[PDB]
Amino acid sequence: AIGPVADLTISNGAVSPDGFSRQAILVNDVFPSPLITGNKGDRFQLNVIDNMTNHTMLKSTSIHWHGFFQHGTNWADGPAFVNQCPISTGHAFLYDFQVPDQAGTFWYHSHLSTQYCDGLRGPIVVYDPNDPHASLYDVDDDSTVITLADWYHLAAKVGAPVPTADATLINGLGRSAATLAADLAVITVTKGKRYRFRLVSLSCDPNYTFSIDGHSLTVIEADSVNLKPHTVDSLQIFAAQRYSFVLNADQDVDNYWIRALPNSGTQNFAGGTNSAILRYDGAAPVEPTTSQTPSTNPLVESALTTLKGTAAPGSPTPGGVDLALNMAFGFAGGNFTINGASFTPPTVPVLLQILSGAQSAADLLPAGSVYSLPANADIEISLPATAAAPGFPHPFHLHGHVFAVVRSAGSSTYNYANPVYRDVVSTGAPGDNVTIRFRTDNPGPWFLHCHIDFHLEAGFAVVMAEDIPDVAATNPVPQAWSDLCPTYDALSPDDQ
Ligand SMILES: *[C@@H]1O[C@H](CO)[C@@H](O[C@@H]2O[C@H](CO)[C@@H](O)[C@H](O)[C@H]2NC(C)=O)[C@H](O)[C@H]1NC(C)=O
Ligand SMILES: *[C@@H]1O[C@H](CO)[C@@H](O[C@@H]2O[C@H](CO)[C@@H](O)[C@H](O)[C@H]2NC(C)=O)[C@H](O)[C@H]1NC(C)=O
Ligand SMILES: [Cu+2]
Ligand SMILES: [Cu+2]
Ligand SMILES: [Cu+2]
Repeated sequence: AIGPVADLTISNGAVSPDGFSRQAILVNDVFPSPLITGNKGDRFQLNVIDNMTNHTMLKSTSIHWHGFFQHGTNWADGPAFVNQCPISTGHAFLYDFQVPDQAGTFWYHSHLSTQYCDGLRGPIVVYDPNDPHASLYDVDDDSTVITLADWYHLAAKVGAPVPTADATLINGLGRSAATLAADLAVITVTKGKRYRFRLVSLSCDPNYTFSIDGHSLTVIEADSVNLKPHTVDSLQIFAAQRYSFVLNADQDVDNYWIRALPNSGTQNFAGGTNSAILRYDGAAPVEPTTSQTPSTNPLVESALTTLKGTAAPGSPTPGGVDLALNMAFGFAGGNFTINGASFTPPTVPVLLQILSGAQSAADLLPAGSVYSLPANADIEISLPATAAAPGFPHPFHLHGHVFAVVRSAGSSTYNYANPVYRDVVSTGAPGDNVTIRFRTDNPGPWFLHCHIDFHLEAGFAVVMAEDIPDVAATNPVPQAWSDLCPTYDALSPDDQ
């Protein structure tokens, strides 16, 4: 409803999305953060004006535009100390990038520490005027964006270091155990109409098993990739994932429960917790009294495929790529590790490091956390789950790319012929060996890490330094970008 050219003023204030008041982060003075939209191929110019004054939730900030490849604008990608130094309070910074060849549902959020959990996170839709699925629905607008999110009554830096959510928010609203009368989100449909709902997890941690009483969901997009349509009666959505699904509002006029059950915290719907309302025009303005029927047709990610049936890059056999990497997870010192190394943010961001003359992964800080990738190649990366990295299933996100999921969680099989592609994947439960493949078509340092934010805070990340020799030439930085670091580094710690 704003964008692709817009100011995003970031500030602190009180919010009560579950009827409990707490300080948090506002964007353009509202919580939850407003929807940004654009069309396929647009240039987004988002001027992030940082007016935050609360050091507990961090005064500085950095925004990631989740899903966008940022080709040639890797400086705009957002992650703090990888792609930029944070914007300092009292200053503003323009993200100016383009979205050639991508359309679908995205989102943005702070990518500094666990700040996004404090409320800096909103959806983004990039519409396709020739969407290949346009004929499947009648309505696709601001009122068909559905966000899911976890909500804590204690700030990120105030509660336990891996806290339990007090409430699931759906479109920024929901109930906790002690605010059972708090207002529910209502999503309205007219009988006979077909809806493209764009579901996006802004979660900092839980995954949600999502369903809508008495309705089927035809899933047609996953993480901004067009799918063959695939009807399900429920879907599990991990932190940072998006699905578009067509809902045919063909049921009787009534209220139906929308259900979003987290894998942790409160795991029932007593008193309308974990819920929002799907209201048909004409139905009473009251809660649903509908009942969950067992899901007998849940989304299975190995059954999803791309609209085009695109093969995985490389050749259809394990290790059939230019470079194959294995990410061995562990945990010690109260830090997550990958291949023995815990990510600590470097003081010089990784992008600046390459621009300043780093030539190799070995040069790049932090040591042991950065992988050099060859240019113009196929890569395979295995992310095998283990009990040594507690809080599994961990959802891993690759910045700057879409990837083929050759092997999904809960499956034993490898599909190279027509696997789903997406950009956030569950790495599943011990015994799984989630395996992804992508092409190195995008020079620059790209974060690969766990989208449980409390985990990335605890080191659960690596940097893919893609095509180092071409990073500087492919990503010319604007002067405002070059100015972020000296300004940041001048801050006293209490102002960070
Ligand atoms: C800055 O943000 C923090 C975190 O939101 C606020 O922390 C609160 O602190 C009070 C009193 O110490 C506690 O009773 C609350 O439980 C905290 N809230 C949260 C969400 O954890 C702090 O109040 C904020 N500062 C200002 C000046 O508003
Ligand atoms: C998960 O998959 C990866 C990728 O196939 C496995 O690592 C390979 O293991 C084979 C057989 O031992 C070796 O030849 C290679 O050295 C490994 N490839 C790479 C890129 O390291 C990994 O061992 C699997 N893990 C589990 C637990 O099944
Ligand atoms: Cu993200
Ligand atoms: Cu994790
Ligand atoms: Cu990230």
